[PDB]
Amino acid sequence: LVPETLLKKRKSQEKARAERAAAVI
Amino acid sequence: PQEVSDIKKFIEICRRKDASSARIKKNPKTQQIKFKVRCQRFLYTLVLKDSDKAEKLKQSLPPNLQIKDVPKRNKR
Amino acid sequence: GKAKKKGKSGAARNYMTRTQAVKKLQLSLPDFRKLCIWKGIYPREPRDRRKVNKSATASTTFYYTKDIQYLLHEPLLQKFREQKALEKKISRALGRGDVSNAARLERNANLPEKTGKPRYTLNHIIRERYPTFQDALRDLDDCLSMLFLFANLPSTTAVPAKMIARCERLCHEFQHYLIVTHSLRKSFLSIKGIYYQANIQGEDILWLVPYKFNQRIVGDVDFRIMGTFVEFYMTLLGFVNYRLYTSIGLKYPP
Amino acid sequence: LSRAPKYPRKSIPHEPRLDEHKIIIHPLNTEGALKKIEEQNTLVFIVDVKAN
Amino acid sequence: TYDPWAPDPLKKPKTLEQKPISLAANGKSVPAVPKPTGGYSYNPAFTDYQQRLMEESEKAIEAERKRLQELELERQKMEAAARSAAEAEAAEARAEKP
Amino acid sequence: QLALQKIEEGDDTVLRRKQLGKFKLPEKDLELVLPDELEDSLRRLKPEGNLLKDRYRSMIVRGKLEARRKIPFRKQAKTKLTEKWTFKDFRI
Amino acid sequence: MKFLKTSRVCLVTRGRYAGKKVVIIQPVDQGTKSHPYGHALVAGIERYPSKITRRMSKARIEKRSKIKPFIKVINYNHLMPTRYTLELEGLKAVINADTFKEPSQREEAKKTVKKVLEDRYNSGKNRWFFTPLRF
Amino acid sequence: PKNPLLEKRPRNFGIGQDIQPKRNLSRMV
RNA sequence: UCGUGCCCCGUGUGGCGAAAGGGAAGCCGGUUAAUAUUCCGGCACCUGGAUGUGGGUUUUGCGCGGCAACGCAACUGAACGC
Repeated sequence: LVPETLLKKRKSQEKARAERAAAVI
Repeated sequence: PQEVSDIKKFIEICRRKDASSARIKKNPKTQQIKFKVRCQRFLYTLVLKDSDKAEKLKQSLPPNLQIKDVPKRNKR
Repeated sequence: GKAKKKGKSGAARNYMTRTQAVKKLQLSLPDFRKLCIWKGIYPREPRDRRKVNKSATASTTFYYTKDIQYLLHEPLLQKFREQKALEKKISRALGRGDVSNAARLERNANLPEKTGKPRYTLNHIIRERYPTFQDALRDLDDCLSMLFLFANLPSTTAVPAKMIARCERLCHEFQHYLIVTHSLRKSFLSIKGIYYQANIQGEDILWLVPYKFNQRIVGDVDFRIMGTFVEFYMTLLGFVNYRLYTSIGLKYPP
Repeated sequence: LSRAPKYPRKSIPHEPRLDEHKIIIHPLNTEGALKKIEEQNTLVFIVDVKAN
Repeated sequence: TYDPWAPDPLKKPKTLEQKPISLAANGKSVPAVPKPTGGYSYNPAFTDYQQRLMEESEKAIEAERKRLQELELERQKMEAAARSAAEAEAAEARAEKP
Repeated sequence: QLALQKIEEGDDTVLRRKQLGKFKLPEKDLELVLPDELEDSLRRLKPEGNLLKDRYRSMIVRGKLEARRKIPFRKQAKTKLTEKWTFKDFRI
Repeated sequence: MKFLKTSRVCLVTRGRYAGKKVVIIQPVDQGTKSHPYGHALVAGIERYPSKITRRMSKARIEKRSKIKPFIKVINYNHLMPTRYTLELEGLKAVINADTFKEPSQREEAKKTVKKVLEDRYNSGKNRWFFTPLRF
Repeated sequence: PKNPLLEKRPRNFGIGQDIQPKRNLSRMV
């Protein structure tokens, strides 16, 4: 469990949730 | 009025904050001694055989609780 | 004397739920939330919510009965009813084809998209909420953070572009007062924004300004009630700016 | 809608009808009252019939 | 113009004077703008940045350990359910003066 | 012993266990520049977080309002469609 | 022939657990000294798991799938035998006569009965045993 | 995969079986 | 949040009418010229409200025992019903 990759992964899911929230007569 | 048969529970009742006063009734014909404590709801009575250590229970009762011996005549 | 009945006193009289408060004030939910934010009516928590309402859950919102009683006498209720009746008159005029009458009645609506100001006037509310200018200066942190944030947002139906321009104008006036009085003390460039600390009349005022970039409005925030906060805060900042300019002897508005 | 009158129906609010000077009239100087003073720490007063 | 600070209830209720509820764990009032620390700077000090990296790293490690533990517990739960279902199918197969 | 047991600014980072509204507030998003992402200038700075979300969370935490979720669709009134009498009585 | 055997599902008709469903762990047809009559050692459900809907969250499903068990010595006259059978290998000799003489053994036996019954319930089989009788 | 603990409980709305569902009684108001 | 609405339910209709019907809860002793289950002393009770302490329950989340009749100081329980 590399903490740098874990923090990168957490930032990735937080970011993805951020743009997901911001997005005949 | 309630009767207490446990010395420990009687000591806790006498150490309760609502214990206004206490009195000792001596019955020599029956040869018994009664400790009565006045609390808010109930008067609690502990009945003991009359004895020296039964008198000595006064030193185990709290000092701030006033203790009065019951007189022979309840004068109005 | 006569025997009391259960549930007629205590917490059941002290509290009411949001549904009971809305039915008591005879308002809609947006108007009730707007009035609660403007008047400072805060949610409360009973010790036992079953004693207040047997159908209450963990998400049930409670308020003070005396707070709702105070809200009963607020003059903005008549303003809400007058604006609703005026909108009905405008709809009647547009449906009958009286364009001049519709325009004349719409001039009485005082729309934010036309004036740049809030639809309802909160001047009497400002003095009630802040008994002293010191209290106003102490709430200026939240006021300045909210208004400096909203000065860089795109136009929405809740917050129109003219009202955003008024936010920017008020922030610029406050900055000009700080410049001419040299009240600014500290600044800090963080990863979230620029923090500013000033000292106005012995009160430390710290607020955060975003970097000039595109700001993201996410769905996890309640943007309309944020806009109600914005309206209250610009109403406060106008009077704060007027008092500061008059105290240092300058003409307001500049 | 609640009432929002254009004029008050009563111009002056009335004074409290039963204040303390009307509640307490005079004490009782009878021998039973004077006995109660020394025996029960109790005073006896003649008061208004409407006072509780 | 207009300047503040210079039967209807003209007196506010004391219920309004009561303080609002704080969601902080200690129950104290949270400031509107909390004072930032040196670790939140864009070009922070080495000690502050390394410290903040240490708390975030250990939080990431403990969170990953917890999620792996609960995933393993769930996997064991479904394995136990599958074993019980297989046993039930096998049982139905075998059944078919004082 | 009982007396001893009785004898023995807030922060946004840790919150109480009880909720105020429809849900308990989640943990804040990570506001930290990872060591690969550090830049040497203010121009290349990557701003983190969302200040509107920060103000909303500050409002909820200080307790001026409770946390509620967005309702994207509201339930419509149950109605039945029927033809008008004039269009029923039309004949040609 | 004899039907009050091991894995027989019965309904309790008297006592604190009246209306509950039990599985027979051990029949004692001849009786013992303490219980001089035909009886049985049974394990059963005291609190049934709650109903699960399609829109429930997984935490709520896990909370509502809980089972509170009990173990009991019960007379045959206080049992209603059912045609259903619950075969569980984990309940083989989970309780005996000496189990009820010590509180800790009863707790351990109830824990074993609990884990086996929740495994069988999460399997999806024998739904009649895990639904409560309505009377 | 769907949860095996989910069950269907259909209601028979015949005469004398179940409580009748709430229908549109607008013709008889 | 199409923010200025939606959902659920049916049972009707208010009041008066008993110091002998129904009904929450006070006893003993003493005391006055004349009142007393009302006053005084002692010892209690009922109803309603708020909120603590002790104790209880809970990591097998909402007690345990008895074959049973049931017991034990506690031992969650809204709508709708019996």
